[PDB]
Amino acid sequence: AMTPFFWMFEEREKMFEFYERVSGARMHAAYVRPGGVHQDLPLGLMDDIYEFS
Amino acid sequence: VKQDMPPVGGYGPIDYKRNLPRRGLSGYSMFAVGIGALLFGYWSMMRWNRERRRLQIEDFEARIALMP
Repeated sequence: AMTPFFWMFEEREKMFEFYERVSGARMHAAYVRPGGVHQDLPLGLMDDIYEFS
Repeated sequence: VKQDMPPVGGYGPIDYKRNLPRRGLSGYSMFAVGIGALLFGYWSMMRWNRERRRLQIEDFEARIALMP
């Protein structure tokens, strides 16, 4: 089942792009202090999450 | 001023529907189409093989009349 792997990896590339835009990291966004989210989300994210949804 | 990121009044819906348009063709009809085209191929097969047998008997007659 080789190709749907790559279709959903395209979607997961948009996922990694969202983590890039939020914290910077590709995968290892530490980003969470005990004591709430640090270094919060910038302007221009929620509309993109809506389109992605 | 404060310039956070809220939504503006509430966004539209995102579908959780299972999309299954169930097309289709009512497969008993597909059996009918397959058997019909298959039988038409059989009739064409019959016609061409018997005309070619007429021609091959003409080839037999050629070798028979040419032999002595």
